[PDB]
Amino acid sequence: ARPLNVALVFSGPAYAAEAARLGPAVAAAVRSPGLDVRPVALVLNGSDPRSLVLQLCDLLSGLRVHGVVFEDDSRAPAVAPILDFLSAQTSLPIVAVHGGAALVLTPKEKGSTFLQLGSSTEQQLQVIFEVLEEYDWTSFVAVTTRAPGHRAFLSYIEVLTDGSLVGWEHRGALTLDPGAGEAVLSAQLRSVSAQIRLLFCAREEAEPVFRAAEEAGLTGSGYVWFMVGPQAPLPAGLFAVRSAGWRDDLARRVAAGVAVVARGAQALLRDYGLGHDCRAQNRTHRGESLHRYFMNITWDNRDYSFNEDGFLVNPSLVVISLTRDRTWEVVGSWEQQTLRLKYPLWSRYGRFLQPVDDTQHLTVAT
Amino acid sequence: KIVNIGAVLSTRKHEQMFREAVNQANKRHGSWKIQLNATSVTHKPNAIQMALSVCEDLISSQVYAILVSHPPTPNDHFTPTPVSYTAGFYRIPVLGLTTRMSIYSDKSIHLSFLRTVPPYSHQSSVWFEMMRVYSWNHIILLVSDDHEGRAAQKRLETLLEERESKAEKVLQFDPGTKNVTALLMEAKELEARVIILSASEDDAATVYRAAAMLNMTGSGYVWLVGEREISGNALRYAPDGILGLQLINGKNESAHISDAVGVVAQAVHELLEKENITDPPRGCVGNTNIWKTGPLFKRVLMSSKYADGVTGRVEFNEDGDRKFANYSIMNLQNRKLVQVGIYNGTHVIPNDRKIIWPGGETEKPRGYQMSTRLKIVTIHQEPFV
Repeated sequence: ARPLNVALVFSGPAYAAEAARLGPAVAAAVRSPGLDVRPVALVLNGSDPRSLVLQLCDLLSGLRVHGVVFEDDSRAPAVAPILDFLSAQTSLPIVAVHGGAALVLTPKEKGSTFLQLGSSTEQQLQVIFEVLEEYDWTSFVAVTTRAPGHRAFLSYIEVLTDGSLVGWEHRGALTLDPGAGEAVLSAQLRSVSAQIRLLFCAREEAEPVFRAAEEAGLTGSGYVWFMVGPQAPLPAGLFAVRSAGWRDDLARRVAAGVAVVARGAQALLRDYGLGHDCRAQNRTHRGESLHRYFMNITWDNRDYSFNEDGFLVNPSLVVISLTRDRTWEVVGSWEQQTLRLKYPLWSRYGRFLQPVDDTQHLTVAT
Repeated sequence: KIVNIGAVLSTRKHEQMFREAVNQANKRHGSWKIQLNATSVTHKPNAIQMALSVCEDLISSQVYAILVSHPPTPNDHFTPTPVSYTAGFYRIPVLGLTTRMSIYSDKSIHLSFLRTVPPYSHQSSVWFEMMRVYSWNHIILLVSDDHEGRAAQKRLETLLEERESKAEKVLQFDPGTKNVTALLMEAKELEARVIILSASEDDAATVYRAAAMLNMTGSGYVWLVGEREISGNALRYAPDGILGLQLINGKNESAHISDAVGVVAQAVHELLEKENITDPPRGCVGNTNIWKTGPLFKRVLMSSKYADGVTGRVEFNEDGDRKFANYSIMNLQNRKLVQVGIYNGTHVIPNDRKIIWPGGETEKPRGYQMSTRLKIVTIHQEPFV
């Protein structure tokens, strides 16, 4: 019956109204032997680089927080790295469920135990080919921008394509500079003729790219866009990949976040019967034993595993479908490293990416 | 328009020359509506309240670019980490005066960062050219299990594929270990006799301790080494005739701060020539958004090409690492160090001084040793075998 005062911090006016409501739900959801669940509700101010360390250590000081779950309703992942630094000195685990874990930050600092609930870049390029394997789409191109991390994007796709019995063919690598000009962007985009394209650009960098495609002619008829990367001018023909908890309940999302920090450490009590060193010195000890401790996590019919840096090693997730009425439809599922589709199809049929060549297709009887 | 040039330095006296450098900027140029001011803050010997000082003082003073400095500790990742986080994620460029460690070149973290000194990973760039000219077609790598070591190992291998070479065999250590004698047996049977090290003082301690024990420092052995362990605690049992490397102005804060001021002195004139020139945020709490001019400020920043300062020829480009630096090659004789090699940035320029090889030999050796015995494979075929 070791006490554990888990802390909950939220940013945004939306969670202020429901801060008290999440109390009974989170406390009742998690129940482990010999452990006490005492959630505490807190509200943060702003979502930006700010003097969070002024109050985050202040609340940590004098309280046995043990583990705190980070939540934020912001798309920009500019708060995790600054929160990562304060995690290194305190040697305590912080997990982000929504917003905070927008992107995988690797490699991390020495001794960091900060973990995320998200999808790695490589893991987003392995389900994109799995569904593509059973739906032909042999022809594809790669389009990259000036956004950082583009080097890994080209390297990752090349490794998977080579050494395969299918024998994928590549139509070169396309590089575009949004800051150069509209004439340059359109000419390069239309240089290669293909209805299937791969794009990599920042969330705010996408809009200049879509404008070039509108005047390049690669928006109408049937064209495919794979919105893989960080995150009115939205022509149809876009696809992407996200996590399974794309539309999970707010109460259950926090429950999943609080489960790993609390239940994962219950195995330590099986061995024998902590990290409150902020505003204190002369102690560094070790901070790497935590990673191997937090390996066995399984809930809500899902498998959760983390590596040394920390992200979804077994990312049970789903693939979003084509967006037509500004809605995030989902059509593909991936569990136990096995592909599964709800709309099986052969070649190109009605209402599902009809062929781009009406005068170059034949139906042959034999 | 008030223009503030922030910086974080060590020691009160060093900050005094910062005022002198910024003072000359106003007079050296014909700027009329631009005024430069210097902000001085000392290093806080703890990371928790380190972020409080930069937020409350430097950020609130709307500085234009920040200069960092080496911490008083001999080797710690303490000073440059917090400074590149708070202001770094406001898209405020940070200038690295003494930043040399190879982690801060990823752009996944530390989105905005500029270095006035080439990092340690770039040492492998001149190793290959010196290796190629002096024959040396067979080598062995001894790199420890560190992220910095991986970058150095990758650079050597990523350029050696032109000549179709796999760099023979590569051994990986565990940092902090004290006895690696047993694993050195795999470094004895190979034909090559050229050993390349890239590690820290602690790692190189055990390597140089057992090197003389296993008769590895005698004739016919040549050691190529990293700059960290040439000077330091590893000098106790360093083998003679070591062909090392060093960088000029490696600990000259006064020279580097002058060059950093000169680069931005012309840059600030270029910024006040375009449209939508939104000022960097005022205060640390009031603004909660990324300010308008992002890569445009950096794009002109990594475009300077002039000839000023002692080092001269600054061409900050790509990830933000200096190109064609001035390197030196030295030798160890009777526990005394003398420099014999001079690098001008394009090719190695030797000297008339004798380059005595390890073990007290003069003739130039090669990384090759014939294998006297041969193991032979055969199969059962009736007429032949």
